Amino acid sequence: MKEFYLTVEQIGDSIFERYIDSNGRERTREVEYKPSLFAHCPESQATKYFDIYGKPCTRKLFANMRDASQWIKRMEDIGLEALGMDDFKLAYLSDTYNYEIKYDHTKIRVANFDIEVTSPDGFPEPSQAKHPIDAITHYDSIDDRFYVFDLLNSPYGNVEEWSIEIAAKLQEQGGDEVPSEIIDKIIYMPFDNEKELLMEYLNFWQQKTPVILTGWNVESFAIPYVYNRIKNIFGESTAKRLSPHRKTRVKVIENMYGSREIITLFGISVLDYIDLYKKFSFTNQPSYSLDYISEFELNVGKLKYDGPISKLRESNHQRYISYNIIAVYRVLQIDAKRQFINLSLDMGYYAKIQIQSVFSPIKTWDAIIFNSLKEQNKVIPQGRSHPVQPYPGAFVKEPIPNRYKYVMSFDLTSLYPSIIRQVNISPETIAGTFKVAPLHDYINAVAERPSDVYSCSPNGMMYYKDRDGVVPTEITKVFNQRKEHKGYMLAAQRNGEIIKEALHNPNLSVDEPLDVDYRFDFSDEIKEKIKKLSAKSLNEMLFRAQRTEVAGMTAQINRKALINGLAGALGNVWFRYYDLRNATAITTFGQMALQWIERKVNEYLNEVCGTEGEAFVLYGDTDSIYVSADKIIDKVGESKFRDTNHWVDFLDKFARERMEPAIDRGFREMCEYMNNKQHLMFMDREAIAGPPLGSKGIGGFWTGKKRYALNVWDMEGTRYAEPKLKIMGLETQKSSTPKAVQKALKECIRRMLQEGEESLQEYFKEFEKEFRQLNYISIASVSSANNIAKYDVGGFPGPKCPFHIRGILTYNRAIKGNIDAPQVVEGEKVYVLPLREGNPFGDKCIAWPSGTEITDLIKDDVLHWMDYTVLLEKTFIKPLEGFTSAAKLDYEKKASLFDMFDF
DNA sequence: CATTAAGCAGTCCGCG
DNA sequence: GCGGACTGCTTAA
Ligand SMILES: Nc1ccn([C@H]2C[C@H](O)[C@@H](COP(=O)(O)OP(=O)(O)OP(=O)(O)O)O2)c(=O)n1
Ligand SMILES: [Ca+2]
Ligand SMILES: [Ca+2]
Ligand SMILES: [Ca+2]
Ligand SMILES: [Ca+2]
Ligand SMILES: [Ca+2]
Repeated sequence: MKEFYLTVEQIGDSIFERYIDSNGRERTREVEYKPSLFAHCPESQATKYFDIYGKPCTRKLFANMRDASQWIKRMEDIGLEALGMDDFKLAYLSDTYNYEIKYDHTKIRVANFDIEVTSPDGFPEPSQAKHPIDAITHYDSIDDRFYVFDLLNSPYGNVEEWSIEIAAKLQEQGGDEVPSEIIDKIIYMPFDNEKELLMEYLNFWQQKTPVILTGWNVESFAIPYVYNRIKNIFGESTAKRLSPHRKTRVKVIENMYGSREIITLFGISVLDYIDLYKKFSFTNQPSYSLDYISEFELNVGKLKYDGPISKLRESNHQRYISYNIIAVYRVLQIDAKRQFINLSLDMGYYAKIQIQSVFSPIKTWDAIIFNSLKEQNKVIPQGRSHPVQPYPGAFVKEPIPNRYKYVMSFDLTSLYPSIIRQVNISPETIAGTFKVAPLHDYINAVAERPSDVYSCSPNGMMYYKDRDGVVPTEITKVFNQRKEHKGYMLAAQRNGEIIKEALHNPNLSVDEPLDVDYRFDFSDEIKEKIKKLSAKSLNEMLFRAQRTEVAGMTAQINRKALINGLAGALGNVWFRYYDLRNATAITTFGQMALQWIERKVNEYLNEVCGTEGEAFVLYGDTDSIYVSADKIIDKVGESKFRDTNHWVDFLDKFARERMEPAIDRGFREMCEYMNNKQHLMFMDREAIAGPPLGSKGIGGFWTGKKRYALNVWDMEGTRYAEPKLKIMGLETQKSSTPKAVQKALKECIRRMLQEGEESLQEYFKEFEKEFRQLNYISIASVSSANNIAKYDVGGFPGPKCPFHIRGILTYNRAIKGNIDAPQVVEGEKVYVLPLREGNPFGDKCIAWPSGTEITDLIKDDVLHWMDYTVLLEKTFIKPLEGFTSAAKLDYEKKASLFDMFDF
């Protein structure tokens, strides 16, 4: 097999590398790496090295990495560019692995762990580590085993061994319900004292040294706690045994009333699953507790126990250990679904970076571009300092706030990367400039053609047409990868709807799920067999189709985020290829493209409808347009349609056969206008929206920019079994909105769009009447808690104190002196409730850590003093008023002359 | 070591 | 009692 790296570090003049050899064995080596950098030389000097602009360079080979670094400083002082890769471990990886890395994940040790620490005096701070570590569960991906380290004797209580037999039993029979499929994979190790537990854990660690280290909050809790605890008991150099190279770096962050730290373990790549989830999931959650995320991702119930966590070990050690084990398994279950570790490995090896560098689009692209240029013997430019400077982005049309009955949307494929490729935007492809006209002159095709020689953007930039740029070249590679996975995702999505259709008439038989590949559209023969399957088989097939869709989503959406990241990186001062000429060449082209095609679509539809001057395009944002299809439906006549699916089919055909070719013609003309390298402005129909035929539903509405709702029947070629609400920007979509309120507002919208005014009024009336019965957490608002200290004046609110921050200070005063009440952590999220006048908290609101029950001592008073009237008005009534006024609809029946009668 | 556009909630201030 | 300027937060893209 081909060799591949596991980890790489620079430590002084040494590169320390862990890797897999040609026999598939894990190895380590220390290399006194000899780096090269480059300097511009005169043309007369023959050389094989040229910078990206074609200027000759001389190679400077250094005896060590420090010498190379000192030379960079001298060059800076002289005032001359020092070219080449200055991150030497990236150069080392590039020299060592001068081919496309093919990696085998089964050879990569992936460790998932978590620890328990009993603390009778508040949160056990990792930097102090003053309490015993009383449980560790460490899953090893190579052994496929959960290694469980259990402390039986502690200053906080002596306990009996954990029972695997009780652990497996149902909770309803007094067991812990540890999942049956991991029971045989548990290796249990009790210890009489913490010192022997910790010594054994370190010996184990040496035997099974993580390459990838993950888990839930391991970077901020588990790692620094273990490191500091071991340091306190055995000394710092024993703690350094957690690094395979015995080197660590301690990072102390001052928070005025916090003071915590992160430990860098050299030779390990830490991928905290919380950070992976936040980067790759495209969610914004009201809480990041493992309970909440597991419930969201897996539909599993909360891990229930009686009393505080500080008393759980002494009162129920059995459950304490089982829950430590289950918590580790839950992360593995989330990853089996989301596949973020897989993604990280794919991206890291593709770029040739430390795996943890996948968090950084700048580092990722720097490496990709460096490796690409190095293949051609090209030399990369020195990174330079740049002042931060705002620049313009995308265009968003102001919509007329209204109901919109029939809507079809159209969207440009991968817009910014497509613009890069179409125009040929790269640092080395710049050909010059032209004199700009106002943007509207390009939009309306009245401005002089910029160039008949070069490829242009309406920002004034010209690019060569006849040569390749490294940015377009490398962005295309990832774009093509992305395209493949999105195809798999959409096929799985379509396959899912086929299964949902068939679940309407399940067969009464004993059968099995069909062994199929969900990444490809089912054949007719498969569809025939599906229509004869049982409900059991269908529901299992749907699970597999959806899991396939999620895997496709992870792979495609994050490759999209990477390539969009490159367009954005051009606008970040720390990017080696930072250049606002290129960053704005993209955004300005985008603005032109959207507004050009708005004009073209309006022109085309007036033409085919036999009219003039009517506005068909009602809205657009960045790369999408929304077309009112009312006149298209009316031109045929609504009574001609047999059912909803009939008009949906009609509009689908209209978009594909008539509109899309006109859109294509429009964009090909624009490409010619700008004299672009290649036409890549591909705008396809996205959504088809409207009310069910014969209903009083309004179909859709806009309240303003980035705020709308649509009743969608078909999305990007997926014909839904049941209509799906597409809601953007409205409170239903916001993590700050109370859970039960999101639910109620969504039903209000559903009724508006699908059923009409009277249906809405009936729901509103019910919700208002039952509002006070909802669980307090379900009706609490949520906010992030930043700069708490700034507004903290002796426990009371300082000037301009935000509402949520005021709530936190109220809470802090209420829990003062109580050592067991959970503290609000700076930067994390809080539930927020308004409080009625005269409450014993002495302020208008309270806030507490999100994803938790408010502490028992103050919970009673919160429930008693909650201001339901304020809560309903602020979170529910006021947003609903926005929706209904825009839609020209009432959520409550207006008084009228008819009120004089007895109906 | 490291993208912009834009809506809504809330504070402060003005307001015979 | 509301608007206008301004901060904070959180979306859409
Ligand atoms: N983080 C982001 C998100 C978006 N955009 C810009 C670039 C995108 O090309 C454009 C439109 O984003 P979309 O969500 O419409 O997705 P794309 O057009 O990129 O991809 P596709 O439509 O193929 O999914 O907005 C950006 O610069 N940075
Ligand atoms: Ca725990
Ligand atoms: Ca599309
Ligand atoms: Ca798009
Ligand atoms: Ca059937
Ligand atoms: Ca879009």
